Amino acid sequence: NINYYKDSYAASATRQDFTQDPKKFTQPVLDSIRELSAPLN
Amino acid sequence: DPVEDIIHRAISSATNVESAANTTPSSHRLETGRVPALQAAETGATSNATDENMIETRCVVNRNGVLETTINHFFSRSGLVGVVNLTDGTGYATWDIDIMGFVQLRRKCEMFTYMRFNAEFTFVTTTENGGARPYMLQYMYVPPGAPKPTGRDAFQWQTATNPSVFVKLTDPPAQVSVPFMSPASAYQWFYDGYPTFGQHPETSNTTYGLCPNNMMGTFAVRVVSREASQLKLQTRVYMKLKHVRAWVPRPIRSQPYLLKNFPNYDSSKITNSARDRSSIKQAN
Amino acid sequence: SDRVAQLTVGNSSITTQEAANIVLAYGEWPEYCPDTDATAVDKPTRPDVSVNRFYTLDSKMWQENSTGWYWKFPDVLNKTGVFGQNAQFHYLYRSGFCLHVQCNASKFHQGALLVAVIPEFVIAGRGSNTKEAPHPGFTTTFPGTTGATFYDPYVLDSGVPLSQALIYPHQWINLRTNNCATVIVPYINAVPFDSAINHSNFGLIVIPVSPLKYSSGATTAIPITITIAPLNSEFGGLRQAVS
Amino acid sequence: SDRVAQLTVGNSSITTQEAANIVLAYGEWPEYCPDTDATAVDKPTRPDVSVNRFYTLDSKMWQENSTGWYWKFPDVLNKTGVFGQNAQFHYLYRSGFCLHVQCNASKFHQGALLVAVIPEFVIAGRGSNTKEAPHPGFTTTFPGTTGATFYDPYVLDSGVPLSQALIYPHQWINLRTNNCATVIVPYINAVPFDSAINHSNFGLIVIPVSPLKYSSGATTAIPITITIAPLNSEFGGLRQAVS
Ligand SMILES: CCCCCCCCCCCCC/C=C/[C@H](O)[C@H](N)CO
Repeated sequence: NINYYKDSYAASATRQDFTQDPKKFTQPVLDSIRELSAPLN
Repeated sequence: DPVEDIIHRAISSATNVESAANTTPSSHRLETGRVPALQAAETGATSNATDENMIETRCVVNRNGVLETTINHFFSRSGLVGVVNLTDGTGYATWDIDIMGFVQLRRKCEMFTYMRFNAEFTFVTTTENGGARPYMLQYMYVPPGAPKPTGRDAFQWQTATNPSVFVKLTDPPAQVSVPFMSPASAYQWFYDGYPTFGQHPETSNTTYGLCPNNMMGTFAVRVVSREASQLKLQTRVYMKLKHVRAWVPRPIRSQPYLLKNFPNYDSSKITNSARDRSSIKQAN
Repeated sequence: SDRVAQLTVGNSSITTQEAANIVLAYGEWPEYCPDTDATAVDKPTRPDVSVNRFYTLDSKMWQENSTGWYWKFPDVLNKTGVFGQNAQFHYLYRSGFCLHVQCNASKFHQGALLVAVIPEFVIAGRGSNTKEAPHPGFTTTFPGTTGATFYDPYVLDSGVPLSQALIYPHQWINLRTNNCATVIVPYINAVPFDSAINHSNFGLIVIPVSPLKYSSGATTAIPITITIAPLNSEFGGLRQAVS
Repeated sequence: SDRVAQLTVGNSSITTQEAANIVLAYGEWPEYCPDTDATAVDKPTRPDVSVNRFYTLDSKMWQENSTGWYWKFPDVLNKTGVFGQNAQFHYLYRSGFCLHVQCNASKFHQGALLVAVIPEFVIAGRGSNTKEAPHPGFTTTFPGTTGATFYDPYVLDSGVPLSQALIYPHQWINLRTNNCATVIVPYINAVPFDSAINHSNFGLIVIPVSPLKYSSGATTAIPITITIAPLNSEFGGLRQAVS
């Protein structure tokens, strides 16, 4: 968490991201489907 | 009172996930109407059948790490992007900064369409027999539009405005940081378009796919001396992607590579993605 | 209540009775450019009825030995309608789309299509040269309303395999389940506005994975029609016409 | 919401999309033996995953002139899996079952099966002797996994007519309506525990009442598979192996 320059891009790697959001790639549909039901009815 | 019709969200939700997912215990299902095994792949969605609804599972408190798989820890590993050959006795050498020429780091970067990163270059300069001779070098950075040097002792090496690095061969290798220098808001590796207007030809249009938002300049190198010393050099440039953001994933390359700027392949020799076996009805 | 749908945009409407679902590309809706992301200093035009409507292209006959097809968007609509006239008088361009591929077949036919949307779909050349080198013609890269057939659909004509091409927004047209695929796509580009003549953003692709088979006596002519529609389209930089 | 079902027991699961309903035999669920009805003084073993799962038997081809079939339970599972090893090391035995008979056919086929469950199904001999007398062989009474075809399905090979055999727990497999029959059976015996080698409790029976008919050109091979599963099984009296 240290930097010796005033330029913010000369620093090391920043804090960890820890998030992911897979619902935009796995299930990108309008009618949200459940698990325990038939997807086509 | 006036004309009325002049008066007249998303789906995904990100969660901070630390470790891998757990498993809750299950039981047996003996009932009709509720089925988790039947899917429909035509809806464009993936299957959502979890393993608690297929079999009977136990309670597992999972403590595995999902840290090294992020896009920062995946790209912050410096690899070779260019080799500059300098034979002294024109006296200098240039290198158009294009990292699409070496294939270890190219294929990692072709997973995505748009990337926004900072870089961290490193220049490992040796002789042709191994290195370590006490001569002094100069590495200029020539932005697009700046005059490239035209001689071993020309006036463009005065370097009053653009950056430069003086380092000997016997020092540790020089290392700088480079910001996001594109005029757009992301480096795009695939540009389906033409740079200029006009009538585009049918035979050989060498401008299809040229993205001028990625051309970042020229890297020049000489030996800081008056009389021409006689020693052959090679530099090796190592780029480390840091502070990196990526958009719009795409499939990974499966065909062998051909040109730097163009995604060519040969159609007469298309390599299959899966190596062959004897028949379909046996596994080994 | 899920197989029946109607899509009214502008003065046009599409009904369907054997649909599957509707896919939003990457979970987002097409919208106008906000003020915190705009870089031009002129006021844009927003026609909003005359350019946001379902344009129906021509039909592609699907046969036994079809190797597949691709269009470029917004290349196919630069010469049709008032969208084709606003995209020539104006230098800048921004829109979304709403795609719909119709293909019906009886209860005795079989096969499957892959209808996907590929952002920045760059066509590759087909030579074993390491520099001169072969490059695709202008009617191959920017085909227009007549599309273009693939030469090598296994690698999508870009050295990139079809088996992983389900990472893009897509649906399937399985002839025993549905007859239509609908994909709604936002504006995906690295700049807020860009030209509609040089740069085509993405490319619709329909490739038959499992081939069309039918017993003798059935109807032999199975066409594939494609009906597309811009959404939230706006233009800028008025000048004279350049096609 | 009634034609679609899934049955997950153990590590195995059965899906169906054209079912009818699920029948509990005599309105009761298989359970463990209570302490007020137990007569042994040892502790029983209850594996509960390794023995409660769907075992799939072999397939029976159904033809024009089939006179029908019968298995004995738990005879068919004394040699398959860990249920077949717990039923040999242990003298005592108690379980329920969950049966499932799959038989699919197209929209141009016709016929009907009768899938019933007969407690204490005793095979009769076929002679006009009043004492010597004919008695059925051991592979006819206790057939195993390969079953046995009826000789006289009209009297169920026991002098007892089929027309009244709907008093047992049963379903129908009518090829225009469904394709599978499911019967869940508790433990029905006069003693709390009994041996699994000498005494088979009940017998599953599949008899085609209306015959299989199909027009020319259709698929001629219609198989009948049977997938059964023990439920709430427990054993007692450990000793050496007797088959
Ligand atoms: C004395 C320091 C000289 C070295 C400084 C180099 C700065 C220029 C680096 C710009 C950022 C990386 C260049 C762009 C990346 C890819 O090669 C291009 N996008 C090619 O498509």
